[PDB]
Order: sequence, then C-alpha cells, then structure tokens
Amino acid sequence: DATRISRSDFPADFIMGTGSSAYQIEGGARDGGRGPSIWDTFTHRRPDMIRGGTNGDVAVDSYHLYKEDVNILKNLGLDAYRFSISWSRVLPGGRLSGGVNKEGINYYNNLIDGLLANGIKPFVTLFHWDVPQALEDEYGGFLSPRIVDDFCEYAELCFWEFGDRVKHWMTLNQPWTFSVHGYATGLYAPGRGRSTGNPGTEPYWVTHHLLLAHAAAVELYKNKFQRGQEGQIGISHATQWMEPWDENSASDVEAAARALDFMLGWFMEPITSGDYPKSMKKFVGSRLPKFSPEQSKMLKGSYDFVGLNYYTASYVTNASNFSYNTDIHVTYETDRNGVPIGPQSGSDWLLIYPEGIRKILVYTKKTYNVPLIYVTENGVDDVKNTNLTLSEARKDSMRLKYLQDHIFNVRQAMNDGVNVKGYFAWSLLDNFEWGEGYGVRFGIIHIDYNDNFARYPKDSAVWLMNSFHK
Ligand SMILES: OC[C@H]1O[C@@H](O)[C@H](O)[C@@H](O)[C@@H]1O
Repeated sequence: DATRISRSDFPADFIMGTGSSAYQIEGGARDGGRGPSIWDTFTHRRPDMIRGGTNGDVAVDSYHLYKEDVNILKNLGLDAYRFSISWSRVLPGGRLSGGVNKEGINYYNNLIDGLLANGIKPFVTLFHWDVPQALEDEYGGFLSPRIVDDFCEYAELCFWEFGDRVKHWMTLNQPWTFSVHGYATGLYAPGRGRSTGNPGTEPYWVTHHLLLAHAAAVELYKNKFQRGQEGQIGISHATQWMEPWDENSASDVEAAARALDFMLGWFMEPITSGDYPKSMKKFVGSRLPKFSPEQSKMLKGSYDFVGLNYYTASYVTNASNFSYNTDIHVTYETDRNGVPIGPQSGSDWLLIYPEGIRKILVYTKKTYNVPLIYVTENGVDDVKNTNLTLSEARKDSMRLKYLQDHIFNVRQAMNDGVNVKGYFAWSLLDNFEWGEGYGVRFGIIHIDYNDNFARYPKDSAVWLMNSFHK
C-alpha cells in the first residue's frame, strides 16, 4: 500500500531531495554581472512564444531570496538539493576571454556554504539549456563543435571553485528536450526548425555536440579533479514510458522499442557502447553523424552514475520534407479503447501512470547495465486556478498521491534489482515553466506572485517532511 511509504522502507544511504534550474528560479538576470543566455533573448525578442508574454528577468527571485530557500530546505528535512549553475552568470561572455564574473562565483559559494551549514548535500548540474548568448551569436552555440572547448573551460572553472564542497556533478540535464524543442519543433530557445533551421539535420548535430561536450567534461573531471576532490560525475536524461498500443501486435512492440531508442537510446547508447542505436542509424541514415574512434573511446562509460527524469507514459503504434519527429515512424496514442493510459494532471500531455517509472528503471538497467541510478526529476503540476485563496490552493492532493505512487514504484524497481541511490522531486518551488510562463505550478512550495514571491509549503511538502525527514 502506497499511502504508508516512508523513509524506513528504504536503505539507510538512500538520498531524498528536490530540484530547480537556474533560469526557472534565479531572476537577477542582469544583476551581479550576469550576461544574457539564449533564454533571455528568446523570451525578450519573441514574447509571443511564451504564455502571457513573460520571462525570467525576476522569476521567483532566488538570486536575492536564496537564504529563504535554504531555510525552507532545512525545514523540509530532506538530504539533498539539486540545482544548476547559470553558465553566463559566472562567464558572461561564455568563454574565458569574455571575463570571469567573481560576483556570480560568490553567489554560488554562498548558496553552497548555506546548504552545507544546514546539512544539505548539493547536487549540481552544469547545464540546463541556458547557453550564453555570446557563444550562440559567435558560432551558433551547440550547432558548432567549438562549443566543446568552451563548455570544458566552463566546467573546469566550476570544479576549481566549488569541487572542494560539491561531490556530485551532472554535466547535462534533459538534453533531449533541448535538442528537440530547440531545433526540431522550435518551441523552446533558440526557436528554430520551422540559414533558418532544419528539423531534419540540426537536432542530430546539437545532440552530437551535447554528447561530445558531456564526454570531454567527464574526461576533464576524471583526469584532473577526481583524485584531489573525490567527487562523482554523471548526467540526467529525459524519459517517457513507451507502451505497445496492442500488447500482441509485434509491430507495436517494435514501435515502442524504437520510440525508446529515439528518446533515451539516442543519449544512452553513445555512453554505453560508443555508438548511436541500430534503429536510428537505419531510419536516419546518412543524416546521423558518426563518432571518430577517439570520440567513441571517450564516450564509452563516461559517467559514475546516471539520473533519470520521469513524468508520463504513452501507447505507441507504427506510422503509415525530413524531420526528427517523422524519423521515429511511430504514432502516439493516449487510450486503449476509450480508456486513457492514466488521468490528466493540470497539463494535457501529462498522464498519470506510476507503473511507468518502475518499467523505465528496469528497462534502463536491463538495456544499458547502469550500475548506479538516481531519479533526478519526477513530479506533476497543479490544475491552473487563479480563483483559489492560499488555504485552498495549497491542498495539493493530486501531487501528494502522485508522489506516493511514484515513490512506491521506485521501491518496487529496487526489489526488481535496480540499484537506485536516490530520488529528487521536481520541483522545490513553483517557477517559470518555459513556454508555459507562470501559469503551470510544479512546486511542493507555493509561490505568491502577487506578493513578492512569498513562499508557503503545500500539503505535499509537509508530507515529504513527515515521511522522509532525515
Ligand atoms: O514544464 C515542463 C518541464 O518543466 C521544467 O520544470 C522541467 O525542467 C522539465 O523537466 C519539465 O518537463
């Protein structure tokens, strides 16, 4: 029974936590010496692409209110906090020659020491989509292999400044989403793919450079820092459970494995065997870049742990100029005979399917033999409703059930043999949700946008504190 799940159902070294990313919570977008990221430019030049026309200039002001966030985290009682560094805050011009911003280094040091003073372990992600505009404008950012060397200079600065206290690093978070919505759909920054963009080629280049940036930073960590600092490094991937529309149709079973291949396998195979998956080579063909053997040798095994982010699931079937989307040759279905795979959250794409996380975890251990996994993101958004007062708004029983069910399933997956070392809910605070602006709330902590981003715990935060304190 999922309602009685609690810390005592887990081993002693199991880590519970919560998460954010820099651009979604910080604001201070032009404070403290920070330069612009591609998100700054996208939300300012193209406000029509954002619900409400809003941006993250102020967001929820964790740049100034970080002492409050630390205080909330202390009261919450969980082991860990996962956040990311804004690249253009510490390197406003992206590369070392653009100046090193000491004030942005001071921010991250104050945040890290306040977390440590309170017994909270920092898990830090280097990159969460906020490419410095200078690097975008100079040579097209992740479209160019120049990005690998710049990204390494940046990773080295972080290890040097923070590596004495941060022992858990992630190079990238959800690079899938960056690649696809940035370059295939054009819904996210830099907003291309519908030169002006090409959804047939650009996503594949971007992903290819993301993986090389990741591998070069891991080798840098491993050869130059790991012995003096004794930390660990990994990466976090987007996942969505892919279920055969018809359990029996072997054509359907194959469409599902291919959907997995194009989402997860696209990233996971290169760091496992040095190459892209077979299905992708077959359906993408000559548009899919190749690794030199030095690159392959660098990629293979380039991690100490992997993190997975899981929200939802879907049914897959077979499909009947070029585009990443059409290359998959699958169609997505939500119902089996008028019965949805699960109920909607406040977002129509997000269907609640807890068994999804147990399956995605077992699949990953099986298909890739990952020794050590964390669930680095999992969570759900409130029904949109500006008519509720805070007493009502904070009663977030859907989220509370969602968390219980998934955490339960995570337990199950460990009984199935998956070695899962921790779980981070997503996210700590209501914050800026990219295309969806401020309208979609994912936080265990409520934010009052009418009154200086005043923070208040929802029921789920109370529950997490009570069942998982330590
Ligand atoms: O808005 C949906 C997205 O929101 C962000 O908060 C997270 O970074 C993503 O993982 C999530 O898919």
